[PDB]
Amino acid sequence: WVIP
Amino acid sequence: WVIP
Amino acid sequence: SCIQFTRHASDVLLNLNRLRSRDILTDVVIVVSREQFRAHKTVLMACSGLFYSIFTDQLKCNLSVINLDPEINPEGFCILLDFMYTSRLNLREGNIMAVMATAMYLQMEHVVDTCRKFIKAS
Amino acid sequence: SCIQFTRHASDVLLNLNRLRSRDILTDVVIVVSREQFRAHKTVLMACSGLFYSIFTDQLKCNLSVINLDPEINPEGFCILLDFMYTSRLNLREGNIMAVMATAMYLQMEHVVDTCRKFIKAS
Ligand SMILES: O=C1Cc2cc(Nc3cc(Cl)ncc3Cl)ccc2N1
Ligand SMILES: O=C1Cc2cc(Nc3cc(Cl)ncc3Cl)ccc2N1
Ligand SMILES: [Cl-]
Ligand SMILES: [Cl-]
Repeated sequence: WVIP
Repeated sequence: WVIP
Repeated sequence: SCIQFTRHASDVLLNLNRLRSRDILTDVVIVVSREQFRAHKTVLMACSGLFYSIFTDQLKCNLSVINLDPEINPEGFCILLDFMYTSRLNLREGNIMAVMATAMYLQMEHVVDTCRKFIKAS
Repeated sequence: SCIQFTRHASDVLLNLNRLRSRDILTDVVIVVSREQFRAHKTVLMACSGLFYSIFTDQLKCNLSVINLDPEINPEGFCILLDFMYTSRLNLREGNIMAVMATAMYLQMEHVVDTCRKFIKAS
């Protein structure tokens, strides 16, 4: 999971 | 396009 | 000896979401309490262990309406349906419990994992 | 303020390809000369300008069989259908001309672009  |  | 187009999967998902927003080729309505959600069975199956089981069933594969368990929160479902079609999860302090419970019911293991991690941190 | 799961789109496409290999929820047969190819209309639309136009047509959206132009080569179509479901293109010296012509007909602009680049290099 990432910060888009 | 890449070499997978 | 194939070549690969890096952005292909993301572009496919973006176009499937555009079809969903315009209600094109949607073939099922998911009922969550009073709320109705139109979707593509194949996308639901690809994202969820529960929908995979439902639509591989020789009788249920032909249903145009699926009613979820009355304990399922429509907002939690809506956030998860959006994630299915975009890869983006709108996880907030006020919805995390409903999102995790809905992801556990829908059998969306990666969402359950991030919810457990975010709850543990707080 | 969403979070994003990097592998989601690829995982969705992988599961749609698994459904295709097992002939699950396929809703159309594409006929190319003597050859028949089963697929999901939504995936075809998401990948191809031609299928997007066909299945948004109020009459053609309801057809279970689509016949392609007799000039279309079944092998070129097969390579492109595989690319739609995997992001991987089996481009070879012996098939590049048939693949480019089929991609131009199907309106798959990124495939046309790489074929033109590979032809120019040789
Ligand atoms: O967390 C999850 C997400 C998920 C998706 C699917 N859907 C498929 C799985 C296979 Cl092997 N082939 C085809 C499909 Cl559509 C099943 C279980 C789960 N669990
Ligand atoms: O090279 C290409 C690939 C492609 C795909 C699609 N399919 C869509 C486009 C839009 Cl805007 N919304 C939804 C869909 Cl399914 C149309 C044209 C082309 N050209
Ligand atoms: Cl997931
Ligand atoms: Cl393309």
